[PDB]
Amino acid sequence: NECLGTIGPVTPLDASDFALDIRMPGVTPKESDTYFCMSMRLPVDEEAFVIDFKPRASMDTVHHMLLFGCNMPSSTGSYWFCDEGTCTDKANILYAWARNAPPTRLPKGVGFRVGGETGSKYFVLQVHYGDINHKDCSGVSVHLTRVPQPLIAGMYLMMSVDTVIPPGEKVVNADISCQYKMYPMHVFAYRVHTHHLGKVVSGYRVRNGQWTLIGRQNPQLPQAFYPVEHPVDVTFGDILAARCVFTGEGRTEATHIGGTSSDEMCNLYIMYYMEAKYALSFMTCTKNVAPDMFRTIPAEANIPI
Ligand SMILES: [Cu+2]
Ligand SMILES: [Cu+2]
Ligand SMILES: [Cu+2]
Repeated sequence: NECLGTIGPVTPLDASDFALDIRMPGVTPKESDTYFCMSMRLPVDEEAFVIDFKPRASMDTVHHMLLFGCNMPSSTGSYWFCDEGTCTDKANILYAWARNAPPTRLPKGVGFRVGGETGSKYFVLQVHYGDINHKDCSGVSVHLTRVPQPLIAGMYLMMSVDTVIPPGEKVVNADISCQYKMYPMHVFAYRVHTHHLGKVVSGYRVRNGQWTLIGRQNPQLPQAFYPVEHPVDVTFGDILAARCVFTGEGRTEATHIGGTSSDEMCNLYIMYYMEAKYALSFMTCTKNVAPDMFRTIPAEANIPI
């Protein structure tokens, strides 16, 4: 989308709502596959709710975009190569826009809580320029409101930390599992993330030994937030389990979890909503509490998609 210029990034939408445009400050990538980041402090200190996102992407060059909420962006600059990092503190993903997989809207009545005393103070935008003098102001327009939402969006991130993929190894599974101990959450979307060695990624809710699919996807396909086939509640006592299937074929050395292309990642982002009075905005699982449970994981978790 065009650079904003004189009107600025804040557009009043009504007395209690406004649109905040988070855009690259006229950048001009010089290499293929460049990742740029920029941040914006929220204009209001009090709590607000993010209830909608509208992509403003230059269809030709922009491969994908991600928007995070955090309190300490990696750089205080105008923009930077994200290899410097997205946030120093924990970055809370709010939205993903991938070129060949249009995003799905948030369910009405659902909003992410930001600002205030405990919410994110900054938005951090990451734009991935794939195919490239002209300045690009691609980004996202966020719809914010002061009106408390009845349902609060949050994120349950399942991620491996210890995976080691031996060179040439045929199959390597990275399993993650935690017991859920909060009020109930309803999963409505999910996103998988792996680098080049990932074949398939699947997440499940396990209740009384029974496995319910949350999402299963080939991480090589656009890493968008895809809608869940059917809303899945997860309640106190349930166990969340995820498995990423990797291969070492093609590598001459071992691959471990890390930030570079030569490293791997096994991440499953589970986006959910919770009743406002019970809601917590984020949870993470980097452990594998029920290792043997995977002896009963659906076969689909190992068959590519
Ligand atoms: Cu991309
Ligand atoms: Cu339900
Ligand atoms: Cu990664």
